[PDB]
Amino acid sequence: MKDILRDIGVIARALDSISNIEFKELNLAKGQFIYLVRICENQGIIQEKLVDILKIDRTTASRAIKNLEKNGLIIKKQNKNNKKNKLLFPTEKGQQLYPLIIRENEYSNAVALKGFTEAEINMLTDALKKVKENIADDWLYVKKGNKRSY
Amino acid sequence: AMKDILRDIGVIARALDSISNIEFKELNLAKGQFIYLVRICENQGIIQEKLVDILKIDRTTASRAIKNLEKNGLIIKKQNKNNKKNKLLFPTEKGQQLYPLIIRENEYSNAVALKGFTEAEINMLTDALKKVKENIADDWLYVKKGNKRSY
Repeated sequence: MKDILRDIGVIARALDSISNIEFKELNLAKGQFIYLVRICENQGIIQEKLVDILKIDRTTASRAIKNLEKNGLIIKKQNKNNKKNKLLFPTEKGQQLYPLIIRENEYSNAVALKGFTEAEINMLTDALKKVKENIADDWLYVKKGNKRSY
Repeated sequence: AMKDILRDIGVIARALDSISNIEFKELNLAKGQFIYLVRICENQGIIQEKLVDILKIDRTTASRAIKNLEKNGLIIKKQNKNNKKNKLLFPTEKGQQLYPLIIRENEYSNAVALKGFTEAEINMLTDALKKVKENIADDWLYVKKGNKRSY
């Protein structure tokens, strides 16, 4: 069976490398830009929900979040319903930088799709949505500590 | 504004790495290290600079992973008669014996990723992703050298 997993991994790493270089002077490198984007779009989100959105590990997310906090791009607010799980908000500075991250992503997205007809783009997006769903279930299964048969 | 494929690619990639890290946790192949051992097994004697270009990762990250694989006896650095400053990367015997497990686990997740797809639907996707990889590869190179994109 044909493999997509290696190409997906390379594309994703290449995109993050490029973003990290382009945000290097703005305290948004080392992959931090991904967190700020989701936090701007989901103001007040708790960290465990963010982690589930991103499908990343807790320790990696924690490192990135505290660094964004240190650099004044996000702030943690009191959660009256659960003291342990603080609410994540962007700061004013974080919101002012958000459109730059989106623009940079849009530019890379246009580069990635160079030479595609509109017809090719639409099946690629729906197929990726399908791929995402197939693996999300196994991600959740395995994250809960259950073991796969492989 | 055309439709975005980048967010989904990123989430798919992170989800796959997370599953792999969990399934290799007891074998010193987590923290993304499995990615390196695979390419070193498949390209014996490769230098780190070339491995970085295959993976499209940064030097610091790759350096850390390779050092940890060397610490855990999965790869070994050999002297390079052509440039002593860049050592040759080989798998150890142990690294080689674990290689097929990484492939099997990756193959399984690939099969899951492609579930529910018609055969025809799989062929279109493979070619499209190759096209995307090539497009992005050029920009990565351009930017890694210090050149500035116009965005």
